[PDB]
Amino acid sequence: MRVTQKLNHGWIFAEGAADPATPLAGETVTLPHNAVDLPLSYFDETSYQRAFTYQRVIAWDDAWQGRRVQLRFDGAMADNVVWVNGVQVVAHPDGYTPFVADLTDHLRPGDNLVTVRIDGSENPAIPPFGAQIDYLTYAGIYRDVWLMVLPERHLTNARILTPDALSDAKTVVIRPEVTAPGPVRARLLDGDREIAATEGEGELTLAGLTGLSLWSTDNPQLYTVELTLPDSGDVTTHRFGFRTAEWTPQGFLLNGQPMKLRGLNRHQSWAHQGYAAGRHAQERDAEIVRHDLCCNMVRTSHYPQSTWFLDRCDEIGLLVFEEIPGWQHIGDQAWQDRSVDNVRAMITRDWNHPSIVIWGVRINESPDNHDFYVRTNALARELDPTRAIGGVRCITDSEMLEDVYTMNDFILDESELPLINRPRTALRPTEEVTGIKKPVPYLVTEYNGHMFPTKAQDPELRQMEHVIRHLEVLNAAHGDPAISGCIGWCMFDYNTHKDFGAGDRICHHGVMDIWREPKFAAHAYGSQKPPSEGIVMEPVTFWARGERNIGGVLPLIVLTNCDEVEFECAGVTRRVGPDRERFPHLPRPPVIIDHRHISAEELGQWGMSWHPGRITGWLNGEQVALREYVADPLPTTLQIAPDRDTLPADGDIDLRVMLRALDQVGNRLPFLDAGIAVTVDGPARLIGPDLRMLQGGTTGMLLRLTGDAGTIRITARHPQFPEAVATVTVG
Amino acid sequence: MRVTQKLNHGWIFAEGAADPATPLAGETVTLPHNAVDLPLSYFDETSYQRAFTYQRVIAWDDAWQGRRVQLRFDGAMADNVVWVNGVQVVAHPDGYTPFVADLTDHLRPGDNLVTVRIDGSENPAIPPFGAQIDYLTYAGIYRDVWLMVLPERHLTNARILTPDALSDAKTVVIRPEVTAPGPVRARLLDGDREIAATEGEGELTLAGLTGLSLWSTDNPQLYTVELTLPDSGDVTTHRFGFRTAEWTPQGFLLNGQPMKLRGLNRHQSWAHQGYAAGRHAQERDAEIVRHDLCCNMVRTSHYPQSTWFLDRCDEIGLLVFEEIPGWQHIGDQAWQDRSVDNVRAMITRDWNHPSIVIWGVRINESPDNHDFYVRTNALARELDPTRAIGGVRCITDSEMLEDVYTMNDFILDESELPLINRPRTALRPTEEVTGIKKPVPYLVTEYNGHMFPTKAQDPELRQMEHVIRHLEVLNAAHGDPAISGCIGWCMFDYNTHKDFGAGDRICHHGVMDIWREPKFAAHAYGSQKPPSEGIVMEPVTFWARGERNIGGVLPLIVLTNCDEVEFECAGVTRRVGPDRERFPHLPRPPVIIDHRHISAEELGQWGMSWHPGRITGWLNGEQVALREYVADPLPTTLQIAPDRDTLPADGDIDLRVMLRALDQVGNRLPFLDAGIAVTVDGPARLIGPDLRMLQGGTTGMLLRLTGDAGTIRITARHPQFPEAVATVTVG
Ligand SMILES: OC[C@H]1O[C@@H](O)[C@H](O)[C@@H](O)[C@H]1O
Ligand SMILES: OC[C@H]1O[C@@H](O)[C@H](O)[C@@H](O)[C@H]1O
Ligand SMILES: OC[C@H]1O[C@H](O)[C@H](O)[C@@H](O)[C@@H]1O
Ligand SMILES: [Cl-]
Ligand SMILES: [Cl-]
Ligand SMILES: [Cl-]
Ligand SMILES: [Cl-]
Repeated sequence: MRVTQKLNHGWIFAEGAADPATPLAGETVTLPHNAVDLPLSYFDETSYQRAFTYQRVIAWDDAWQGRRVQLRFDGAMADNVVWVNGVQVVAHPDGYTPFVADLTDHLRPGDNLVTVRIDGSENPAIPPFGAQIDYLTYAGIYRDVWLMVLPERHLTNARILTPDALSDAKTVVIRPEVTAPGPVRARLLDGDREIAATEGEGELTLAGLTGLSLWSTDNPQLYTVELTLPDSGDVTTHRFGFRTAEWTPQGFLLNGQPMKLRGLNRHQSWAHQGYAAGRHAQERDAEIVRHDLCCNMVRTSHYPQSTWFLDRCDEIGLLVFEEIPGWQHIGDQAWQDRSVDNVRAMITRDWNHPSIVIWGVRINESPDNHDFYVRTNALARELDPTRAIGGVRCITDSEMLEDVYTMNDFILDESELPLINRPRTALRPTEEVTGIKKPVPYLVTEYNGHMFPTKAQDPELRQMEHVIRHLEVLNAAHGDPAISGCIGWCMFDYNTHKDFGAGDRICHHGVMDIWREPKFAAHAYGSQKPPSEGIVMEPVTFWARGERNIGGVLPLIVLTNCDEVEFECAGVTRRVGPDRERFPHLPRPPVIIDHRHISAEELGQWGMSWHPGRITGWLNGEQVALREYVADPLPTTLQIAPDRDTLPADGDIDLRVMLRALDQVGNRLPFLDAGIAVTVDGPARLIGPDLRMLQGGTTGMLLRLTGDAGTIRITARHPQFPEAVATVTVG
Repeated sequence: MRVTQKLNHGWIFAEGAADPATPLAGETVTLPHNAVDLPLSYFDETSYQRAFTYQRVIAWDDAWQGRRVQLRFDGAMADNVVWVNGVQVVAHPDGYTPFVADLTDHLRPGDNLVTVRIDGSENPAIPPFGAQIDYLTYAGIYRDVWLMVLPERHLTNARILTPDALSDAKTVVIRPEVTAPGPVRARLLDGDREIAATEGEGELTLAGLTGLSLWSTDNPQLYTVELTLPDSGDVTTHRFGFRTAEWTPQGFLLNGQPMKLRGLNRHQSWAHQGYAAGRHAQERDAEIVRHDLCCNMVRTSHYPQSTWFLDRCDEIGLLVFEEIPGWQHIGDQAWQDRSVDNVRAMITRDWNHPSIVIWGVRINESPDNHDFYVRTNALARELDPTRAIGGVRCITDSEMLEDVYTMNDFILDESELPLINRPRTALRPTEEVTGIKKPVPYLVTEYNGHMFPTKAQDPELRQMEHVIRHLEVLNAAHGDPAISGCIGWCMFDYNTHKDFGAGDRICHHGVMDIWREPKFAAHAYGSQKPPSEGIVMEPVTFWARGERNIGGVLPLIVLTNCDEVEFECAGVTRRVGPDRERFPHLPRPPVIIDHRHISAEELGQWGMSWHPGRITGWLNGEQVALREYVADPLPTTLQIAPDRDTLPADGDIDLRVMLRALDQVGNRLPFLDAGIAVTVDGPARLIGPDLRMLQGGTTGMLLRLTGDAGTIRITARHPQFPEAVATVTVG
């Protein structure tokens, strides 16, 4: 057979450009690596825009004679090139798509010298460069690498296909790809239970499929296709799922039934480390998206992302939008050629993930460009008749070659501007935008963001308007049948170029911060889930008397699953239901507590003094939830929150750990400006500042495991707080 | 020749209450002192509500026989008592006023023990306690102590009258207060020179003095009176000035010439050390109003303050408004009694400061009290006819027993409450607020604060509004002649109780931070000075792109005293002046730059990249103020600016030292969350911790000098910043 085999241990990293054949000397690392570890805010950002060599050593194996030996690189940013005992074996410019390097014909006995060039700089013949970008690219080898040892005659990709997916007698078709002719053979699998099999050169088929269940956002049922080549014993497997995803102007319909998309954009970027984050860490994002913020769709801003991520979206029933790399700029016809190669490299790679339902074949917010775009549109339409074609824009009146008019609607809010008559309007009617009163399939890919930046620690009062603005929009969409869904700007706070942000190198556009800890808006999104799916009730305050203008906590937003919510404090008491008279169209509108339900006279015409409080949620009058606010919060618990207490002896893993400063009854302390000093022992490295600074009463950190067994042990100290510790076992 | 040694040293401090006879082991400490030293935020505030003790090692002298020995306690909080070798010479409850302890009798050869039981409990019987308060009282003998060996015949007090401040030849009337009837000699003098003398039975007059100066805000001329007793040889100095404060429905009058009053409110709360800070520091605060904020007035909120401050304001041309300790609450007979007693203690102490021009005899913002106030009112006026009187309120139609109707117009912004017609108003028409058909002296004493809170870290848009509102008030006040000027709430943010603030024990109301470092809205008071003193030009922005909703920094505020202002960026260039249309009545309306000066498309030039700017300021064609912002702020200089290079070798002095995280071209990094690891060697302790947090890009500390001489090496470091070292010499 074959032996696909990770090989991320034992790489030599060196700042610069070294003679490729002489044993390189430099620092020793395990992949994924990120060449230039950054601060959190206020940094150079070009620091990384330079040369870097990595190297690896591989001894001949008596076991490999006349078998191929290839390095699959899952990815590396950017302008890449590969050597083998000093001979160049692949140049691959794009820093998002993978590439193979064949070693065979330059391996000699004993150890051999594989060498790798990275130039991490904004090389305008490589997309997405040659102008500004509101996101950072970093550099290094930031994805996996795999030592494959393949037979001569062997198997390089397959497309699995689903004609009449909603037949009770389902159907499966496979197009293998190979290096010579010869019988190809294959096996449908559900767990270890063999469902079917066929045999043949060309398109293998299986039909009349009694007994299988459909992939969905509820039910992510996956199935597997083993492929063998009889005449060399090569074998491979591909997962896929049975599902339909139509974009008819009347709406979007999965598997027949219609479905309004809620959703958020996601970068693959972390603090300090950039894109050097592996299977686990990635697997998280997706999980948080689907569950925490309960979206039925993600979009990959503004490139292809990790296979690991896309795997995960498959496994948890989360829809996807996947876009070629770009950010509003087009270069010359050379670059257009380059750009049209990514389309190929992108779709070919991910034409089997059932999660992906649409493709992005426009550069982000670019002008029209008939002659180019014609190409990309043509190109996927052939590479994949199955998934619908789409692109992104922010002008109205565009040259829709694409199947679905996928716009960014930043109308909220321009009442604000001094020249504007348009009364504050959340989204536009579809034909203002589309330039055709002919109905067409229509989605909104981003909104808000730079329109209303909102920092972790921004005033109680601001973070209200912030949340409300996410509601106003979600409520716009769900109302209009014309609009298939929405997708807000954005999932978390990212590092950017100097050109954007608060000039701190941060766009503060998340609903969670950069650690994936949620700011108040997270429970607009997270709160549209059903109670069956989990029970949600956050009030949107810190229960501070004179934190707001004037003071008190009214009006009060409670974000929730529940019929009703109880205000209880100072002797005063009210039940209140969700505010349809302001948010008809939301699945789970939130509760507003108002003059309507209370006056300042009931609390008692500002009878000075501040009293603790108590909120409860209700579900067919069964007291489901309860959140308490002390009137005088003192530091009590210095929380230490690893996502997991247990992990395997795995080097790849990046462990996210959160930290909170909590008052008596549990709530976070939102304004303690301070730094938590921390230690970490046993088989992780911390990544970043040993001193960690709170924002919103909170921060987090990742711990790049060393791959060896042990217990990891973690202090966190601050002279207001009893001395905190936590541990997890490794192996 | 009296001996008046000054003995804040050699003291002993402990928690709880010993028998006042015997030895007491507690640490060798110095005064001013705070009993239990607090965090900057989120702490107990009941921490200091226990008994403590101060005992002293005092020696007899052969030098002292037939000569009264007396410790003078200049101020201490609270419920304070004295014992000499276990016998009790004085009770005083009230922790803002001075009180005397006569040991004389209770003395023996060798070493006599002196004790002080003090307790920081909010005793309901004791003004200022009862119920709630928006400030902390702390504990500690936070002020001075003096030892005084007196002749048995002696001068306890005197009062300096000044009829005809204005006449070309000037009287000085003197009314010494002496233990025994008998002769008293009075030499007026100019710091060095004589001017006249007089001996006297009874009342001492110095009529006819030609060629002396009026004391005014413009120029502070002081003169000292010197009192001898020939009988006992007792000697004391009293200092005063030659002024006239007329208050009239027409307006406030100083030496006849009219004056729109303009000022802010003030606490002795320091961060960490509470009330306990030394002369030098007390002075610096009087200094930072008058000189930086060009403020002609200050309100000692809410109690009497250090004579070290009150001296300072006589010295530097800063009028004063002082009042009895208190906060809305009114006690039983006992406590009201304690108050008229507190009026008495206050006037008697400060009847000779020219700076002071008005007495707050009403408990701050109480509801009216016929029986109780007619008392304080009537009382004060019998103690002091020379000056006028008001008492602070927030309620209308009020029993005006006072000379001046002192009002807290927080009208702005009340319409933000939904149950409100009234369209936005900065100040109420006097007519309505008094409910007195006749016009009467009106002064606005507080405004803003809790109406619009603003952390120093808070975002541009909020900051511009802070500023806006501050300006809006000042304008109105200058605009209406029935209003005799006004006073902003407040100078700096002050530590506080659980019923008030952001939950963190701060009320974020200062136009400066708690370290007397300016927020943007400090330059609204700063830019009212005539250029001919100094030149101020301060834009309001951080010059980051995505910081404000949408982006850019238009419209822009520049706060100035200049004919013109020239804005420059990416080849757009414009002269702009005072927006006088928006603030007709102001002295230095500021420059605003908006759509009327730079159009929509004219921004089109800029493309998508972000650009350096330069704001130049002008004065009669000459170019005065330049201000450079760049677009890619990096960590450049971590600044350490002490108040002073060179100093006295002096135990009392508390040196303020500021810190600043700075970019290339001068500017601060407003959203740079990081602690600065500090260290101090040289002859002084550091008040607060090693690690100080950059709030708003800045952060402050205070070093208490030891009394030793020499070289204070202070060090800041942080890893994004070049390590920095600053010195200050001591002698
Ligand atoms: O709201 C800010 C956003 O604007 C979008 O149009 C762009 O694609 C994003 O990366 C980000 O710049
Ligand atoms: O509500 C709290 C604040 O506002 C004023 O009404 C009061 O006089 C101030 O002392 C301050 O404490
Ligand atoms: O025990 C805590 C709670 O008890 C009481 O029910 C009070 O009404 C509530 O405000 C308080 O927080
Ligand atoms: Cl079959
Ligand atoms: Cl129409
Ligand atoms: Cl009486
Ligand atoms: Cl005087």
